[PDB]
Amino acid sequence: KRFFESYHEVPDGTQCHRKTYITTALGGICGIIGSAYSVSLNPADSTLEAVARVGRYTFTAAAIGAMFGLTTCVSAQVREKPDDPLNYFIGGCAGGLTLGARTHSYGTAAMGCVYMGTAAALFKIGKLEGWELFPTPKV
Amino acid sequence: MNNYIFVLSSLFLVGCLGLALKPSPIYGGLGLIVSGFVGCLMVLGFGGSFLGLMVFLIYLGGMLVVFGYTTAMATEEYPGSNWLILGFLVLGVIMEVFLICVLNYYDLGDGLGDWLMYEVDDVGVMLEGGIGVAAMYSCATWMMVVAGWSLFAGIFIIIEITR
Amino acid sequence: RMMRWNQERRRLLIEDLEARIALMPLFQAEKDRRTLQILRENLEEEAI
Amino acid sequence: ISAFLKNAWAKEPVLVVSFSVWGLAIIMPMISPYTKYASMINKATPYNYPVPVRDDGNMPDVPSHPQDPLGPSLDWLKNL
Amino acid sequence: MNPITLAIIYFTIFLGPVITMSSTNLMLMWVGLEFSLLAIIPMLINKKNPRSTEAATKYFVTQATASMIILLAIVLNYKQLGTWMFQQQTNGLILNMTLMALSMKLGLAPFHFWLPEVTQGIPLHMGLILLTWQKIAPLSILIQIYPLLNSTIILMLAITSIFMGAWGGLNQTQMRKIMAYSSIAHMGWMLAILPYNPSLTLLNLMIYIILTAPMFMALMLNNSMTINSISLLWNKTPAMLTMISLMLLSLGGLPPLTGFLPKWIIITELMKNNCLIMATLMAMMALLNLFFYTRLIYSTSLTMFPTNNNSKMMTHQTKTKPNLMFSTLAIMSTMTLPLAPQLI
Amino acid sequence: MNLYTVIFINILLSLTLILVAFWLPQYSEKANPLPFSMKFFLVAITFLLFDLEIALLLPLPWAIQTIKTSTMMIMAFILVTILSLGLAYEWTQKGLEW
Amino acid sequence: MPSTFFNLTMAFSLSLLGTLMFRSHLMSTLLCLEGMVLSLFIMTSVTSLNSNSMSSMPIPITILVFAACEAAVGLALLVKVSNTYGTDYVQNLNLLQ
Amino acid sequence: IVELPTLEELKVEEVKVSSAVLKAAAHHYGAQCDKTNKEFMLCRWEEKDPRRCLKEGKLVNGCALNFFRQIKSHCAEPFTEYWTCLDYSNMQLFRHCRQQQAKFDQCVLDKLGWVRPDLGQLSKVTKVKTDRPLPENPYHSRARPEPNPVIEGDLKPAKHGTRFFFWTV
Amino acid sequence: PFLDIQKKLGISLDRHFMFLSAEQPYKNAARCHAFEKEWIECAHGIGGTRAKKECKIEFDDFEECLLRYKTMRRMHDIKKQREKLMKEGKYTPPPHHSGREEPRP
Amino acid sequence: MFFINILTLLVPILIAMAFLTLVERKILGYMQLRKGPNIVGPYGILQPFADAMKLFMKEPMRPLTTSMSLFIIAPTLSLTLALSLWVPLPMPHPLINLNLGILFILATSSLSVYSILWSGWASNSKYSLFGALRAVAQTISYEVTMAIILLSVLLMNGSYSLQTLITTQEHMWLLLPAWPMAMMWFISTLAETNRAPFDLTEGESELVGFNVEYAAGPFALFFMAEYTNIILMNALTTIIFLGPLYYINLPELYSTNFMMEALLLSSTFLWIRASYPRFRYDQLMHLLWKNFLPLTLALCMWHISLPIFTAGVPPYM
Ligand SMILES: CCCCCCCCCCCCCCCCCC(=O)OC[C@H](COP(=O)(O)OCCN)OC(=O)CCCCCCCCCCCCCCCCC
Repeated sequence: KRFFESYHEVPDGTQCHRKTYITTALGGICGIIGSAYSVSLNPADSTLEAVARVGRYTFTAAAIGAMFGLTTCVSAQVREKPDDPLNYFIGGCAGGLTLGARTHSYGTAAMGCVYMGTAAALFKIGKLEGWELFPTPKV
Repeated sequence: MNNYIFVLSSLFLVGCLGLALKPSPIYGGLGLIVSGFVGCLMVLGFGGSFLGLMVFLIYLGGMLVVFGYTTAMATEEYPGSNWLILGFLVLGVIMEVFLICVLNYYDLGDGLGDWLMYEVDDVGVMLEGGIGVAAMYSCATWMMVVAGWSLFAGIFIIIEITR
Repeated sequence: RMMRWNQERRRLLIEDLEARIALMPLFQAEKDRRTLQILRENLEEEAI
Repeated sequence: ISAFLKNAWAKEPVLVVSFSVWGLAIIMPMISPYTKYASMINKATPYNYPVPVRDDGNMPDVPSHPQDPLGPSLDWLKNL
Repeated sequence: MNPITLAIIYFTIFLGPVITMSSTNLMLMWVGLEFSLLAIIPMLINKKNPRSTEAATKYFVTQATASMIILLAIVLNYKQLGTWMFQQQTNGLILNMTLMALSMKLGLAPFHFWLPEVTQGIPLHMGLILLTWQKIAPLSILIQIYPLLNSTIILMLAITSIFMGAWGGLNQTQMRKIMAYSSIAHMGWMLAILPYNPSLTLLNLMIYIILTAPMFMALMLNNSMTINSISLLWNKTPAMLTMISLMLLSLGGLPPLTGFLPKWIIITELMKNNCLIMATLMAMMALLNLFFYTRLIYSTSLTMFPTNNNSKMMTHQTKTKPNLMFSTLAIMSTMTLPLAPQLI
Repeated sequence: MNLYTVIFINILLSLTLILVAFWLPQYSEKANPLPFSMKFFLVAITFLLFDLEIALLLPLPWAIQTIKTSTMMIMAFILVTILSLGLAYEWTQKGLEW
Repeated sequence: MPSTFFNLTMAFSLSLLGTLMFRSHLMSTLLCLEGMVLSLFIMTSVTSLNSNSMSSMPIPITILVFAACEAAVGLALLVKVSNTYGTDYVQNLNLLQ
Repeated sequence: IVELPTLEELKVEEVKVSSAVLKAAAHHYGAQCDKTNKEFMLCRWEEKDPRRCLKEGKLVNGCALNFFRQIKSHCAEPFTEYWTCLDYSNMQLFRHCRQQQAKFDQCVLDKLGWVRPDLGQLSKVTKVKTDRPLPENPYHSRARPEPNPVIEGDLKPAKHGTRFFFWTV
Repeated sequence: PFLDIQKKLGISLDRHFMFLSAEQPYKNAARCHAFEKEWIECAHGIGGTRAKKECKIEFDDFEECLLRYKTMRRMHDIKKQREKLMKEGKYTPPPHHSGREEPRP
Repeated sequence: MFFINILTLLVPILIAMAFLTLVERKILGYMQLRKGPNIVGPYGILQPFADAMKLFMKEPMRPLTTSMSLFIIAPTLSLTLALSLWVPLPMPHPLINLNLGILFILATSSLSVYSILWSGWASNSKYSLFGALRAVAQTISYEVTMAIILLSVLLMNGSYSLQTLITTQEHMWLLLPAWPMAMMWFISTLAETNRAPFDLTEGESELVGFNVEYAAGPFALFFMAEYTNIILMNALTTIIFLGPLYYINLPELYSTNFMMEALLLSSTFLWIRASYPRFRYDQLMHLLWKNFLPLTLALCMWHISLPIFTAGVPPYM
């Protein structure tokens, strides 16, 4: 776990390799979990068919992970501004686009871009403003 | 031996792995009846003569037997060869050894030492299970009443379901 | 005859248990100094 | 009611006994001269050791010695 | 049911939650849960229709394994602390088990599959008990142990439930299952504030009970398990159309009605505790719940669906009345909001 | 131990006697050789709900010697009775009847 | 004990995996379900016995008494199912979809 | 190092006679050698440590050997015939060797002036006076924490009323 | 608990037997009866939030009266040491291991 | 010399059982006015060796059984337990001393049920499955009446130790305090052997029972285990109800008088076989569920009071 966290430790826009690798893993992990629920429920017809679906979901998710990581890191590199929700949005923007392609739908890319990017941007803001998620009870 | 309990514990896991591969309804009943025998033995190891025998008396022949009974009446359609299951089961027999092995090298360990009967009065009586179970009638008489209602309303629950 | 007899088995137990009461001191004394002789003697084998 | 018991004693002569001894055993303890002793004969048994209390001189009853006239003397359990 | 059996069962279904709540020895809390499991199964199969046996056999297996997991937590604690009850020291995994298990008996989040299906095959009446007098027991166990449970998991089960409940409800047209889905959702809010302010869980429950109990006795007054069936309410009994309208919008969070308070104070407590991430997402999809509530509103009240000719025959005959509880629980529920300060 | 030896010897004797049985001897269709007994199942769980009954009645031998003897008596009688009333309901239910 | 207590716990998890991965006959499940109660009964009895905690021995049995009835209910549902379908396969229990 | 007495210290002449003879001469061992045995217990239950009452322990291991030493000179032969039958049983019951008992009791009623106790005269809790200072803080209990302080006073209607949302209450 | 019908009614059907130091039958104290006492008379009047930091000495001890694991690590280590030395004969089975040494009452 | 004990504990019961096969054929005979075996030996003393040395030589035909594993584990379970319930038997000196002895005898006795279940199920046949289900019903139903008789009686000797029953009987037989228990015990020992007026299983006129598909060895064992606990459940009555003499000295007298009463109770079952038409399966149950079980539960309640009001609570140990 010390791993994933590393993504945040190094300043954004720097060491994109690590960023892309980490982001790709998270997506892939989600892919596995997502495929699992998708196979446990709404099962397949043959073991192979399901192994394929696991692969499909895993790769698609890994891809959205990569492009998000790559775009955000590079956008920051090229733009030279490390702290900017916009970097992430461009990244989320891209991530959605990959999802759209994998699903072969321009429309999905639309919602995907907006919704996904917005979400990622909010993550950046969240980190920048020190928003706390799942907080301990401090009442 | 000193590994009097471990070995047994290992057999208990084997029987549970057999029930877990969900073998034919009655072939596995045997499996339970086996690990119930095994669990009966371990408790005896620690001095729980009563508590132990109790299991051999109620879950073994009372609950389990009734279970298979019903299997015969239904769900013993006896339409995967359990032998395939035995094949897998054999895999687990040693696959569990793998799980233990990692911690085996990691090592408590070296069988089982004084990891049983931690403290026993080298003098004295009345120290024996069944004195504790008989607290149902002195100082723990609420567990006794609620168990009653379980069995008592059990009658009424079963018939109502059956009807 | 089961009234009058099982009463006696009680009175024999009291006779038999009070014997045990008189010898807790000797045993508990031996048991203290014995186990208190094991682990100085094991403290040594660990330390000596 | 009293002559209904007469066929239930001729035919069905089992449940009669089972509801005549089920109960008899609930009234024998409440009405017997000797039921007091069961919680007393069972209270005298010294299974564990009687720990002696330190003397202060403020305790007259506590029998100093096992053979003092004082203390729980059961000349009852004997010839109960 | 031989009225004697009815008594024994009903007593158990009622001694079941009560032992749980009263006792502190967890064991005694477990058997309280066990009784409830045994008592509910007979009533579930009263019609003994083929759907029913399916319902009970699912409810029972889901309930039984969860009961066994709760017992394992108590058994493990017994060895990590001699006590028969969770304490500050309790291993975190020990408590998480209890959360998952108890979240299965209550049917929250990723274990929300059994409830909609058992709510579909049981009568409307036993539906209420299965939804509201069987949630009191497990929740009691959680509320007691709140200081020790994890804020992260609860929140995830909370948010998930809200979403699953909402999304599930949108598609459903069977009423029994629309309610099952709502209960999953409301149950979610309840478990969200447990780690922070248990006292509010007990409000978000009562209000749910004071809202759902009138709503179901409404569904059964005409025994309609279909929206199409409840839509012809205007012909069968016109008066309940007004309150059915407000109670369902009350079940969702719309502001003038009593239903806003539970969501409002839960949001106030979560923001007080800084979960302005979590609270926001919950409130937003909470709005999805009202969409399916209002879609039903449309069919039952705001628009008059066409009825069959035989409906005139049922009008003729005097309609067996709805118990008084409906009224007292419809009003105390649709409009108590002006009295919120004292409720909390 | 001794108990182990015995129970184990008792097994070996059993096995040998079937060993000899299948080997001493050393086709023809010689080998060639149902509805639910709801009554039976009932009888079976009647026995389960009663065997557990015994398991809660076995402490009597060690509870008779409890100080609160009056309490034991009371606690027991209720158990035996509530279980008899159950059987009795079965009787009326005719579940006992075969 | 610490070593053994593990085996029993994994026995309960192996029994857990069993009841959470059905396959055909239900009677198998209920049977598995019982495998847990045995593992819980054994573990409760074991620790109570090596803690010399006699005040708690009541529990090891209360666990069994409640578990037995629990199973009684479970089997009556099972008999009810192979009376309505006569094959007791978890497979046909899908009308509620 | 946890204090553990020197083995040399623990050395004490010992009883070394099988359980049977102890069971025979026990009821007289409760009459005699009681002040020296109860004070051990009174240390043992008060001072919960076998590393502190070893003093009175050596006394118990002493008075007992005294008890028998008299019996060995006085009235030894009838004592040998007593436990020699009593040890034949599998639980060493007095119920069998009942004739050997009076023959040893009259031999010891006359000589040494001992009288065997009545039935219930070893189950009473005698009060033994001793000098061992009371073992305070037994269990070596580290000082306890203080109770949370107590807010004090009397209730006064709440300030400005329920401070809810615009409910002027 | 959630509804304290027990304290109110004064009955104690469920409290008398919740900890190892509760009344054990025939007054046969369990293992650790000493500690748990010391760890609950400490945390009495002090709520949990403060029964978890300052009353940590008594739980750290009671967590080792019952688990008794730190001991294992000691003993297990000791065991290994003996083994290595013994293999090179550095250490010899003690007189105790040789038996005798005057096993006494 | 512990092994000398087993060798002198199992040989003298497999050699006794063998001559119960004989004695169950002669005593039944002379009641039927027909001499039993007279020829192979002097007076039939050498007949069981013949069909012992004969059955084992007949083909143990595994007849298309579903599972040998069971077909060959059931018959062994039986003789394994039956010859084990003898290990804790309370002679003046029992092979092994077992507190919880009477429970041991109860528990092990129960396991036997499986033999019926397993054997019936494995051997694929209507008769086999039919008989088994019906047979165990009986066996199980009679355990619940045995246990209580067993429990009730315990309150009187006050422990689960067989070896104390002898002391409790140091001056009287428990037959006189509890003849009602001893009646229902006799039927619960006579009908839990699937024996006597009660042979529903192995119904021969109606059912051809479970052991039907068994032959040669597999059968012999099942049989050997019905006559080696035809002597137990009479040997217990000669311990629990009929208390022979026990003197610290002369420790044989007990065994000798144990003989004299165990043969009667083993010869009393033989009058039954030759005297009573078989109960019908429904009646057997109604004998236990609606007649014996009621009386048994009430008398159990009576015996928990008798100690308290007579202040006769027996001495633990
Ligand atoms: C905060 C404000 C919240 C909103 C308040 C205003 C909306 C109230 C809720 C209305 C919800 C239902 C809307 C649709 C109703 C349809 C009614 C209908 O179809 O008519 C039949 C119905 C029953 O008929 P029946 O009375 O039996 O006799 C006539 C038979 N045809 O006829 C009837 O039902 C008659 C009785 C209807 C109920 C009367 C309610 C009057 C309006 C209440 C306003 C309250 C304002 C509070 C302001 C608070 C400010 C702080």
